[PDB]
Amino acid sequence: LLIRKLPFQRLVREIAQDFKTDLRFQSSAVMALQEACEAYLVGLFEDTNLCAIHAKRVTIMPKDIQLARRIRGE
Amino acid sequence: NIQGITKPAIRRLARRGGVKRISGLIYEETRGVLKVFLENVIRDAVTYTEHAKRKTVTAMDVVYALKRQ
Amino acid sequence: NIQGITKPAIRRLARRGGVKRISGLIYEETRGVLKVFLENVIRDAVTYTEHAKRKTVTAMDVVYALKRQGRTLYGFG
Amino acid sequence: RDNIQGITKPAIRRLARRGGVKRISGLIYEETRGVLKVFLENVIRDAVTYTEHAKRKTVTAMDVVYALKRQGRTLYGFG
Amino acid sequence: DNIQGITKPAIRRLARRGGVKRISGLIYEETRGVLKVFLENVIRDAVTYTEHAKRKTVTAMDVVYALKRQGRTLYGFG
Amino acid sequence: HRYRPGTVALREIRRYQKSTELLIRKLPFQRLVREIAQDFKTDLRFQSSAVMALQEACEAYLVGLFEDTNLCAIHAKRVTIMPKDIQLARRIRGE
Amino acid sequence: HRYRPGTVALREIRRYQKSTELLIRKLPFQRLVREIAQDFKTDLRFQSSAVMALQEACEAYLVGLFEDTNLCAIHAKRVTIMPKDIQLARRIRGER
Amino acid sequence: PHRYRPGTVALREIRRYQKSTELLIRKLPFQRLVREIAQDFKTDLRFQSSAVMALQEACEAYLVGLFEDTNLCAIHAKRVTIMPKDIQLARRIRGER
Amino acid sequence: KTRSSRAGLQFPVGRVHRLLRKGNYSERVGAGAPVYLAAVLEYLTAEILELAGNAARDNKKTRIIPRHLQLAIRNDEELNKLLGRVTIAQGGVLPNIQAVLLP
Amino acid sequence: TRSSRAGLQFPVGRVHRLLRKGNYSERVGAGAPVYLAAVLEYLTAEILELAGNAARDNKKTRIIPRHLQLAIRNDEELNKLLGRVTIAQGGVLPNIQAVLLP
Amino acid sequence: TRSSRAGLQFPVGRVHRLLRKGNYSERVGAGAPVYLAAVLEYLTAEILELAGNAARDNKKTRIIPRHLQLAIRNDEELNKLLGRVTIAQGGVLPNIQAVLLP
Amino acid sequence: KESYSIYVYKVLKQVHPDTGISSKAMGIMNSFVNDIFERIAGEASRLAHYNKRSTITSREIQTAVRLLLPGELAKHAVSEGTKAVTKYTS
Amino acid sequence: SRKESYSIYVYKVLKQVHPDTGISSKAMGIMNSFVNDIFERIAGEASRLAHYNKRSTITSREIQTAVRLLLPGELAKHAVSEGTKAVTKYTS
Amino acid sequence: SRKESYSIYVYKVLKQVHPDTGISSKAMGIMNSFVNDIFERIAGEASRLAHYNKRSTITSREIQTAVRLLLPGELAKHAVSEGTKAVTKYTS
DNA sequence: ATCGGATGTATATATCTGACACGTGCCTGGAGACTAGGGAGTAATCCCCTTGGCGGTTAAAACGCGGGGGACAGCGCGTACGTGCGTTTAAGCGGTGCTAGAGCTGTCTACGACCAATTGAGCTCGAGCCTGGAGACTAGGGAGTAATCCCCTTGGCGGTTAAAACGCGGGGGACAGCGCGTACGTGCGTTTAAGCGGTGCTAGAGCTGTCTACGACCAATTGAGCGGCCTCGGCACCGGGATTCTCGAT
DNA sequence: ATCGAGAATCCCGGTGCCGAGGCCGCTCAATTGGTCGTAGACAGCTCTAGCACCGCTTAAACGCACGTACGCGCTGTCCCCCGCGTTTTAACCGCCAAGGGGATTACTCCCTAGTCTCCAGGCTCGAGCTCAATTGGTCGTAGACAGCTCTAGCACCGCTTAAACGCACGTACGCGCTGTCCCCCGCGTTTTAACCGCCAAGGGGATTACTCCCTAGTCTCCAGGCACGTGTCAGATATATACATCCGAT
Repeated sequence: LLIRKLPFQRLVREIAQDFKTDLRFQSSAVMALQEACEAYLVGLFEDTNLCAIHAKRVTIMPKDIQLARRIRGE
Repeated sequence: NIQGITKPAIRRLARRGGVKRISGLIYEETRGVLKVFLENVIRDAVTYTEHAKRKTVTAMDVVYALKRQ
Repeated sequence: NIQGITKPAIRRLARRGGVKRISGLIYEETRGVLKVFLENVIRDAVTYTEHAKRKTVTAMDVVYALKRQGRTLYGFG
Repeated sequence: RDNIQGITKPAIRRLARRGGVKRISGLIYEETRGVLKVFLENVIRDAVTYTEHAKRKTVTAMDVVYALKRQGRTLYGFG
Repeated sequence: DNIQGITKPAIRRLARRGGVKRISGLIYEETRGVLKVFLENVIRDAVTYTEHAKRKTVTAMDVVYALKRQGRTLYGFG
Repeated sequence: HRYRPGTVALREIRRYQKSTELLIRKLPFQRLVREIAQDFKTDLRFQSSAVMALQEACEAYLVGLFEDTNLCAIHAKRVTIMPKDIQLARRIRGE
Repeated sequence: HRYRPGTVALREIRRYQKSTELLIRKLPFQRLVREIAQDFKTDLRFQSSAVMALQEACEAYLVGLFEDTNLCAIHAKRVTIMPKDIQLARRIRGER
Repeated sequence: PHRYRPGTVALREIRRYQKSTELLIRKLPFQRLVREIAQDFKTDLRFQSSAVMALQEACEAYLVGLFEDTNLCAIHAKRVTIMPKDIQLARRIRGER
Repeated sequence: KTRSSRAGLQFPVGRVHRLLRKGNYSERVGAGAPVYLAAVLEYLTAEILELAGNAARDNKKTRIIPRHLQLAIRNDEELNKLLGRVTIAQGGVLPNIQAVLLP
Repeated sequence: TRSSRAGLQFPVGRVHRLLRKGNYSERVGAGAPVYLAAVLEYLTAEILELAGNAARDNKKTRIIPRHLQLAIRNDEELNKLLGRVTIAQGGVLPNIQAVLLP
Repeated sequence: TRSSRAGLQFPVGRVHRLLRKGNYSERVGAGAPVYLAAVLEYLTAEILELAGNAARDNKKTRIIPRHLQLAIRNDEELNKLLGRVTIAQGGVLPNIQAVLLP
Repeated sequence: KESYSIYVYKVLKQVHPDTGISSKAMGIMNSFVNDIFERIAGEASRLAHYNKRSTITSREIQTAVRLLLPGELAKHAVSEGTKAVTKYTS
Repeated sequence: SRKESYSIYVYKVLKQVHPDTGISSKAMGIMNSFVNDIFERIAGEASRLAHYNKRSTITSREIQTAVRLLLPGELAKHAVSEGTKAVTKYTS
Repeated sequence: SRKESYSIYVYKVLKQVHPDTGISSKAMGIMNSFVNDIFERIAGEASRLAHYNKRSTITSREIQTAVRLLLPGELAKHAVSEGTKAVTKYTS
């Protein structure tokens, strides 16, 4: 896994706190969220790279990410 | 808390994705995208948790959230 | 006398058993099976008659033979 | 709890082998377990009845032998 | 060779509806291939449903289910 | 007019499964019973109801055996009972 | 008189984006559908609305694909869609 | 590497277990099963050891015979694999169902 | 006053007692045993006659005949179990055609 | 009718029957078809509201599929709900990229 | 002893007592336990004979349940008499259906 | 020659006042009662013997009923036996 | 030959929201397809929810939760409000 | 604690038929089980015969008929032979 | 197919020991005479009656058989399943050791069941009439079996609009080249990741208990759907106004 | 880039008129009111699992500069290639025309649910007797009750074979076609099962007599049962021989 555990945990609790109070978390739930986020980001970066090469570039720029996400339907 | 997802972590994810060079503006965009994804998934997870009348998000809630999107 | 159990009779028994089509070879085979059954029951039935020093096999003798052979018969007591 | 699962797949395979079975469908195993449970239930019910009639708290070998004899599966040597 | 019935002006018109202003000569053959692939995948699924129903006429509903299971929901032929 | 093979057979099944009369002729059955009895003890006579009891028992046995035979036939994806079906039924019954 | 390259194209774009009529010829599409189905099962028949459904679905799919293709072309600072645009669109959609 | 063809080892195992007499179900798991089932009839019951061995002998004898009958039903259908439909047919003819 | 009346039964408690005494079952028979036995026999008779009567009513007959008894017994799982090895004379069989045999 | 008791226009009884016969679960609560019908009614009302607005904008008194396409795609949440949906005879939104103009 | 008078090994007196206390009849004739003891002795001798034969075939000097099972099941009439009987630790007869062999 | 005919008829009149019974059916009912009598009495005898008891009591009858009768038939029969013994004792 | 649809109920809702506006057969057909689609989505998610929680009954709670997963934001909030109001009047 | 069994008689028969052969405890238990089982079968059938014939006495005749009913074929003939010889020797 | 050769099991085989038969010793309880008493199986004998048999009569199942149409035992082919490894935990088993509790045997004492007449009713059997099943019989519906018709599916044969495809020239694609500002690797100072213990506490999961809310089932019903019909919204036609990109002019 | 002219296309107004939109008659089926058995659903009470949370430690990980060369973006030319209009061509569309398996229908026969007599079929009243209550004891079976001691249960520790889990993979299950058998369906000949009825007598069923044979009670001694001490036969271990399987070839 490529993201540090503790900042991810804190981010997850922060985001969750704005939907429902007093939540606790199972360890495996946070690890599940981390595998899912990292897999999603890796796939998005793959698509972004394809968009960058399409524009005769080798550097991914924000419009590449935004195009990938638009075609994905996000 | 969003600032805890550091620049080298995003670099490491991009490296696994085959990216060789990364514009400086990429990092913030990536963080925003990540936040959106997380919001959606966690929203579903917590929705499942509430139906079961639990206070602990379980691994199965998360798996179900991923399945349903 | 075994040939007196005619072909249409065996067909009728099979119909009551729910059989729709019948191979030609069933009939002799069925008679043999029937003969064996009868022999066994009658062998036992006559034995009961002999214990009572009688010469007439009664309905009760047959009912007792069938019951003790696990084939209990109702209504003829 | 869930003790029927202690009748393992290789054990059922062994029993089928002794019965002369060379190949066994995957669905046999669960099916066999159900059948076995019913059999055991039927025997044990009768066995426990005998124990209760005798005002005992220990199921004896004779209770089981008698139960088997009653249902029609006499077992020799345990009386 | 019915794929050739998807004519050059038809593909141009479709591209116009898509907002495309200029079209390389090689686009058209490529488009035909893509379209053909799509049809196979949809029709295959459609025929499976027909075969499951032991029917000999592919209905609109068979197609609606094929599209649904392909994530391309089409409204109005139910 | 001609009914197709199988329709009349099923019709006969419904007819005879609906009703209850004995299905073997009395007199040939009686001759068979007396013949078999003669090989065990000489000079035997029979009560009428004894022969009726024996016939009820034989026909009940055969109907049940034919039911099992039919189950064996359907098991082999056939609809025609064959001697091997009878032999399977009797072997599994313990005869 | 002569309009410059692109003006009439834009007029056609506005025209089609205003109307709703189907854009593939009915009969050649019908022949295509019957041919493809026949290479799966011989002697098939078709209800009329089944063929019309396939045609509506095909045109909707192609127009959407052409939308995404156009965005991919513009991303590369082009205005002309190219095979690599179609392949990128289908790769990102997850069809290829 | 050496590899036996499908069936050769099956036949060897058949010969092995019909040659011998040892019990084929594990003692302790069967014991737990017996106690569970009995407890679902009367709580706090005890068992003599020989009672559990008797129950196990009965179950294994019943199952071996049942598998013999399933095998005969399977061979009748020109198959070599016994299937649930074989068990239900065998038990129907036995009069258990 | 008869024992059946005191026990609320129709079956003859005294007669059942005599048949137990003379059936060579045990040297002695308790007073409650024939009451219980008569009660069990009466229960089973009432259930069997109930079902057979129902079958008779479906057939628009006012008298129960053996056919109705066969339908009643074989169509009830527990009665069929009790009489698994019993032949009811002139009973016939249950209507049953294997699905594979139908057109 | 249950629809009248609940103040709805969509058929609660019919929705109940469809839940029963769609093989979704063995049992169905009394409130479930009411809730589903109410949600269905709201979404129907919202799409028809937007389509009517579009129809009047086009000086048409009759809503046609084109108005449905405009209504759905010009509303972010309806467009999200029907992101993978084709409205037959709907067309597309008028839209020309700024870079394409002279 | 009555066993000696009858030339038997099985206990006539014991069989008579068990018949008296088994509630089989009010009275028991003098010949009945002799006959019964003789039949039991004969059947014991036949089973032990066959089991001994099997034991010697296996080059064993002690009869164990396996030999009893072989003896009973390999004799058609004994197998019939004990058709519904399980011999503990008896195993089964070696027997493979011809269609399964290669 | 004894039979249960009058008691079977009384039960029939209890459950179906306007229903009769054929001679053959009555014979079948007699066969039924004798069969179940023999089965239950024999099993009760074995229960008493098995336990070295010289008395057949209602408890042996009840246990035999539990062994012979299936499920609901067994439960209802036991209920009827207990009710009958309680009514008889007082 | 009786084929049921939601057409008349859709028309009553239409008359509620736009009294002098009608609807074409094609557009009404689109509405019917729409209603069946959303029906399937909500009922299916509710079935999965009940299975997930080892419940054999779909209640208004499963319907409500399914609506929250499937509908976006304010659309979901308004639909939930309508459903809850409808259920409380029905229960009374 | 006195428990009677047929063990010594089974062993004597074994020594008659196989002078140099022994028997395991399990096998001896099987022999005791066997003798008790066959005893029960024969005595019960003889009791039934006596009842059937309205006789209050079980005689060698009831035993003989039970043996003929219960034992198959040649086994029955030999058992009857052994019993008759034993009864005639006893009577003298 | 049978023949070499190799593996790879089993089968018998000398070698050795401990635990299950085996012969031993001693006790008591149970088979044995035996005597006598009480009682059921045997033996004519008698009536009649049920089942052989006769024997003639008759009509309904059985038989033989020819025809035809529907399973049958292959025969081949697809693919998917169970099996047989080889590997890594789960736990079965024996080792030991406890540790009660319920069979178990023996004691005592009120009670319950078997009788022995002794009575009084429930029941079985014979006439005495009767009354609703069985059979002869009839219209309703099922049944196959064609077999005339709806819905498509090809084929003819034209207007006709739209495709083809050419020529053109107008203009992005795109190539190269160059200038820039910006990530990258790297090295160093720092900070919190991880993570090791280490605590204290809610609630997920579980175990008992009860009840509402639901299938589901019957009995009355009215809302919707289908068809039929009326009606104008729009829909293309045509003519007029505008507008909208296009070219001369700076 | 911006001024004017301008023409070709679009927009729009206004209009004949037609086809789906809208609305009613009739039905009838799906809907719903009322009832009940039920249990799944909810609710209530325990606990110890796992997590909220922290006090310290280190140390890879991360934040922050150095510079720095590199891809990213602008910019001039080229080209080649693709839209625009013209003219040409031909398949598309209308429709028109008919035909062919599909088709549900109706068009014919044979049962089945339902009707109309005629009884045999139990149903009812009186005589009867064998059998079911009664009670006062007896004696013995059996239900409390006291100890004991074995044995069922429970826990802990190796450990070792077994079981649970990937990974090929070829064998078999299953399926479709099928040439052929052979099994069923009517017909119509012919017994032969079934009926009426009559007679006889062998044996069954009951009646009474009676005589041998079963039981029970007492004392015994002696065979059988509880242990008991002790080999040696079966279980355990390397040895080894042969007996199947299985891969390259007759």
